[PDB]
Amino acid sequence: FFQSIQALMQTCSVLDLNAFERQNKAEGLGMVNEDGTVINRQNGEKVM
Amino acid sequence: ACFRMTPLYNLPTHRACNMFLESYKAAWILTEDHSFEDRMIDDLSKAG
Amino acid sequence: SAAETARRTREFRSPPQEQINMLLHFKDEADEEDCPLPEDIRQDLQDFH
Amino acid sequence: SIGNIMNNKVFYQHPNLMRALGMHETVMEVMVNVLGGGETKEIRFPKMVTSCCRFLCYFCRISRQNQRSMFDHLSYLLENSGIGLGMQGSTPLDVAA
Amino acid sequence: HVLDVGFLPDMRAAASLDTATFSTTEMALALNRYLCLAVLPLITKCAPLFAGTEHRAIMVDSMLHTVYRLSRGRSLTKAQRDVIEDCLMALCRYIRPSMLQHLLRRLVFDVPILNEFAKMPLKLLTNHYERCWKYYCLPTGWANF
Amino acid sequence: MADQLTEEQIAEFKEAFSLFDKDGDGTITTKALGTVMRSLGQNPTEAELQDMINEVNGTIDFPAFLTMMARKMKDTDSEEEIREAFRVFDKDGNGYISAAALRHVMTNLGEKLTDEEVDEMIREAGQVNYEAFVQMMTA
Amino acid sequence: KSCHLEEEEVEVSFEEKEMEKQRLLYQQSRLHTRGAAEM
Repeated sequence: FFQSIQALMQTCSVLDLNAFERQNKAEGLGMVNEDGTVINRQNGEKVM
Repeated sequence: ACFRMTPLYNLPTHRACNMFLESYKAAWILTEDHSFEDRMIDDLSKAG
Repeated sequence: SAAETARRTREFRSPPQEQINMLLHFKDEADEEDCPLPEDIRQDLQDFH
Repeated sequence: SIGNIMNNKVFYQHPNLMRALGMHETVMEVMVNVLGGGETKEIRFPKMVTSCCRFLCYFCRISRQNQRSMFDHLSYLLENSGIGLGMQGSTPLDVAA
Repeated sequence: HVLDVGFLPDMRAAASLDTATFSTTEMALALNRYLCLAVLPLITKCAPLFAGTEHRAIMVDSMLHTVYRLSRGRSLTKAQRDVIEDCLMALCRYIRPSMLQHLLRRLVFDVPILNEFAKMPLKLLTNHYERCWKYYCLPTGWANF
Repeated sequence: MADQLTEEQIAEFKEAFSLFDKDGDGTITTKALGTVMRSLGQNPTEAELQDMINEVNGTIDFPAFLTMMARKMKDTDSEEEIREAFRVFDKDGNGYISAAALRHVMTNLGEKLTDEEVDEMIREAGQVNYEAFVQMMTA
Repeated sequence: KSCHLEEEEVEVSFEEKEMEKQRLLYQQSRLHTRGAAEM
């Protein structure tokens, strides 16, 4: 059990900065040519 | 592109239905049934 | 009234899926209603739902 | 079977069906079973990876959402792609690109 | 750089006549002539451009002989903008056209140099009259026009 | 992509291709594709059909035909969509548009574009026709 | 959710606040005696 807790928390993420830039230009676009706009909208899965 | 998007009244009937169902995920996802939560552990488990 | 043209924007702009969201939001919503429909087709949902 | 799939006039008009039936999911395991082997000597049953990988590429060039749905398996695809090299027509690396 | 790139361009219409099997040379005219048609930097003290000027015209000789309606525009726009950079000394290039440009005045190859000729007169309506045979060639073309 | 074509013209192309199917397998040669392609109205020269086999052996199938037809219609569709989409922007449709009118109508196209972006967009340029807008946005 | 249901406002009196921490203590009391917790 303590193997799991020790290993698991080492895979936790931190505030990365490179991934932030990938949002900062991806958010520049507002809608696809014609497909329901950006379906993911927030798409928060990146920084944390 | 956004300036050339099509009006709603020219869509085929079959296609104009699939968009309704997918978009009408705005009456289940927000409504709450509650119900099975407190009546569950009451009739089940206890008084079993 | 000029500005009425600004109000009527979903009707020619936005993709078709966006129009459905605006016209369907108030139907099965509660209390507040924006850009509503005639109060004749908004009764079967409150019966069907 | 796959050759008759790409002529039915319906796998061009309603892509939303084919992600709901998800045949791209099922056909994917077909490739992994035949290619599963210790080394390059396990290239049993060739001429079918090429005959099927061609179908995947055209699926990826029908809609943007079709591109996303299969993109998520990129890490899975490259894991078993850079081993069986030497044939023509297609290879899993091509559909990865 | 033109003393090495034009060496390959020297074999322009060296096969554009009989049959020309491997037309991969036309594929090299999609990343070379396009690069040359992006530099208005031109001076003097040389006449090697004259050999290159006709070479582009020699490549545009084929009105349909392996050109592609889309790939032909690259070579057409390669010279149409190459005129507004020369030192107004385009000598033999005018004589290359002369009346041959006036000839076939009912073909699709007419608009190849028709609009190009108008660009010369619309940039010399107060000069470029310091010649002799060319001045005679202008009237020779004007009367035959 | 192959998503710029509606279903009815895809059906028409499928019918045209199937009407002259070789043996039901959809394998046709170079001479006959020109005939089938000139059968339904479009009659271009021989250069484009020379380059079509170059992009993709004597073995032509329906998917390749559909892709090449799709991307030879899509360029025309894209080149033409820049003129019809502007029709709503001007009342008469000719091209003349007052600069004051766009201050309250050009902020509500559904792109969630507020006043600042259109400030910078129109400031970087009376009545302006459609071609100046083409140069303005296409860049 | 069967436990934490009870888990700009007047001050809470002494007598009432034990009811919440007793109800919470009982709501999960049935859920640790009955095996559970050691899973």
